Amino acid sequence: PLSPLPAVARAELDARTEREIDRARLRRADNGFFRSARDVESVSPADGHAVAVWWRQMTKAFMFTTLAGLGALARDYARRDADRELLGAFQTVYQVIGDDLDNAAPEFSAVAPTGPAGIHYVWWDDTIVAPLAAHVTEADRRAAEELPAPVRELLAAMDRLAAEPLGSAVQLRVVETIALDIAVGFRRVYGKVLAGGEPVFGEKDQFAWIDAHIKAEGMTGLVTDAERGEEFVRLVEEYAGLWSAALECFGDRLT
Amino acid sequence: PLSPLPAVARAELDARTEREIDRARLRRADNGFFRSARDVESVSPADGHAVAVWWRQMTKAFMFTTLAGLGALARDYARRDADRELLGAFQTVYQVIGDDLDNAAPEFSAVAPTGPAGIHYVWWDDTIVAPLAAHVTEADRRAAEELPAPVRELLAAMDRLAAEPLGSAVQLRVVETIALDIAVGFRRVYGKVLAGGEPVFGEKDQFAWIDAHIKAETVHAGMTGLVTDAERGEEFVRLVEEYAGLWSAALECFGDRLTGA
Ligand SMILES: C/C=C(/C)[C@H](N)C(=O)O
Ligand SMILES: C/C=C(/C)[C@H](N)C(=O)O
Ligand SMILES: [Fe+2]
Ligand SMILES: [Fe+2]
Repeated sequence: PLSPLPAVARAELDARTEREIDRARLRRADNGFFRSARDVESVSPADGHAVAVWWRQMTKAFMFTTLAGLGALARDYARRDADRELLGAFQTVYQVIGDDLDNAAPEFSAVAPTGPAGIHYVWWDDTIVAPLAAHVTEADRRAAEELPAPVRELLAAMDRLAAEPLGSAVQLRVVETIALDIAVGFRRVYGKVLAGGEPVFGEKDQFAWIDAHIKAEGMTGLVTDAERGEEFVRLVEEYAGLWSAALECFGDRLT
Repeated sequence: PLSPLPAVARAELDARTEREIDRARLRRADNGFFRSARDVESVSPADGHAVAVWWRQMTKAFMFTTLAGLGALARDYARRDADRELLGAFQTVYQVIGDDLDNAAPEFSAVAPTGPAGIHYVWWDDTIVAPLAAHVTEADRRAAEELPAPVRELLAAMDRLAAEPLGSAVQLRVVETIALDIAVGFRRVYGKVLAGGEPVFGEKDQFAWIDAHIKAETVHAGMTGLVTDAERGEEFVRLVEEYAGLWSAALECFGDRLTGA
């Protein structure tokens, strides 16, 4: 008979993780990616392509590893009796993943391509990466897929969270905090890509993916005893820490 | 580079898969559950309650272990480059799971309760098990929670498929072939449960879980799309054969309970 933690012990867990996202520099003010996406004057097609290829790999990994995380938790609930409040938080994970995988939310079902082309890392690849690729060399395209070390480190932790029953809770809790600021960075940055002084991204609907996301954008409800509460907090710290370092790695490349 | 098998090979796989479902005697005319559901004159509260408790546990594990099997495949896809056809088959599996977990299909959202009360095993527990449970003694309730052996072997094989990248494809392939006949059978069985002289299910809306399933399975008019080489194809067929046989024996167990002496 699994239950979530009591209400006040769960609210205490929400402050500790909000204080862990603070301590990791993931707010709009404190992370170099967000400022750089505002302050930089323009961005070369090679730089913007490389960031777009890294983002494609990272958001692909996030989608598949959060789903694997949900699966790892499904494995547990198959053998125990979760109470209805836990099942409610479980559905929430399934619904949220369904945006990136299926475009469930109305913000996405409008503009997103149908079928697999609307999976968010594919939609991104098709409408951001691909128009930029035409402006860089084959050698640059190969170089961009050799991911930098802080990007590789985040993907490595994502693969570990794919096997952890709280993995999907840890990943969604941190990524939904920062998702809005990331998509705003991208709207600035990819407006500022000029090939021959001319913007690669000129029309409005070239930003379909970025705009839908800026429009669109509790996980503690999946923590069942106080021990799991502590492994939650620990893993968020590690996870926020690596997300910050990889976002900083974006900023260093735009300058 | 990670693609499905050529359409020619996938049709051979699909034909081998229908052969295994035939050999397992899961078809409408084959399986003792469907026959018994047609034939019996009445069903006792205790017998119907027991089959419902068994079904609650079976559809719960089916939902969770298919989702877990989908998670297993996602782990692989995180580090490979699945092409669009694979990605389309992966989307489909996620959508079908959403029927039981979130009532995604409009035939279910039309009638199901919202939130976790609408998860199909919970919904069944609330609308089928509970009113039967008012008509059985506490000792009979406890006894029904002791799952017979063929039900336990099926649950255990579900647990094994929960880790297999092919698991969700295997479970949906078999279950989507028999779901209509199962739902039809439940409709007949629970239509025949009498308590005083009174039907335990005397109002149309009490059948809403079953009728919704019957409508979803009817109204609608593949999984081999997730197979990426010959070796996975052989494994697929082999696991379908195991899993189909275990469903058949578990349904035969329903049929035996409804024809007890
Ligand atoms: C905007 C940030 C995200 C992680 C999006 N959900 C995506 O699709 O990349
Ligand atoms: C009718 C058979 C099924 C597996 C249904 N999907 C259910 O929820 O039990
Ligand atoms: Fe997204
Ligand atoms: Fe169902």
